[PDB]
Amino acid sequence: KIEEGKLVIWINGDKGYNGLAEVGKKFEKDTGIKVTVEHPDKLEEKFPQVAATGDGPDIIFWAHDRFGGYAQSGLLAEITPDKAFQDKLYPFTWDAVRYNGKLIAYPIAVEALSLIYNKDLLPNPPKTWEEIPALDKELKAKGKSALMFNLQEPYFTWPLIAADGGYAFKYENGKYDIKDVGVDNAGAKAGLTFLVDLIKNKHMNADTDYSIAEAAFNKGETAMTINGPRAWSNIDTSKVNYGVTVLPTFKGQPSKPFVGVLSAGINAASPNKELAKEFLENYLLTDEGLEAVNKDKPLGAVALKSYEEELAKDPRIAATMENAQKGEIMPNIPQMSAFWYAVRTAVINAASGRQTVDEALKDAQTRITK
Repeated sequence: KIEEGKLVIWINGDKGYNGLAEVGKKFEKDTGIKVTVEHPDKLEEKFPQVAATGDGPDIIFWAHDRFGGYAQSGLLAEITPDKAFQDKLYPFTWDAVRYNGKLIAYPIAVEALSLIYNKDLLPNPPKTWEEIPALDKELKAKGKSALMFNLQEPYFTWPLIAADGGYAFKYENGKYDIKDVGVDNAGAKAGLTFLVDLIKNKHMNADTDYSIAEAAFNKGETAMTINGPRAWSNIDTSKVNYGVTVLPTFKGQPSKPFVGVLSAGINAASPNKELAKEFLENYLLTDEGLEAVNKDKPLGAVALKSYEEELAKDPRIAATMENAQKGEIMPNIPQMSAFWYAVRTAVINAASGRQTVDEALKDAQTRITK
């Protein structure tokens, strides 16, 4: 049983938890209510256990995609922001915190993949995927390659596959039609057929993983990479002069990266739901609140329009948000585990020719909708 007249908050150890504690001390100064911030190991696994017995934290911070399953077991309270508050955040971020109609969390930060490029090797980054093969040949003439990124995970290759028509599950009004999957349509086939060609024409190597591509870009061996906010700190140490920009189009259509939204949810068993709404809406989700956390550990792009416009003076964060607005919000439904598994196999079997593109995608679609 959770204690009343108090706030306990769980956030991961790699986020700005000391900044969040500073926002809490301010709350404690205005109300007399104490806020305890903790960052337990494996908290996304521990929460469902302790919350099942009416225990755990009052507020939990995690990416939005774990929240659909918490909500399925009734572990999260429905939230009640008015339209005025809702209008202070980007509209698309609210779509990440709906579970079958209900708002079940507050959107905090937004994360998406971007095209990262070496400004010394590349004056102007390519605007389309179609011109990367010719560009790769030019650079190969000087002993450099055009693009290297993790091909092992579907998270990294999906932007291209989804560009001309692919999608995980059809979304409408806060609900995903779990029998409407877009892995086997013409769009996904066009995109996967472009990727395997890059591999057959030797512009890329099928065994390239995250470590390989990061090392090559950071050593200056390749002109581009595809990665997210988490990678920037290591490139900083490398001293490569880099830019971060919108991903290339394919068949004239924007690449569609998966969008992950750091979210804050309220324990349904919490006796302090009003205090929690007050802390989140009026202390944390303000320029001052978001600033205190970001100064401890950068959040990346944020959901709050007002502060985002100030963060976007950094072109790396502005590109992150631009890519996020063109991307695909990651489905928060349990059926996504089937998607990740099937799509990973499909891409790997097609890149190795162990299977055709049409066959590889046909099998994945079947595996996901069965």
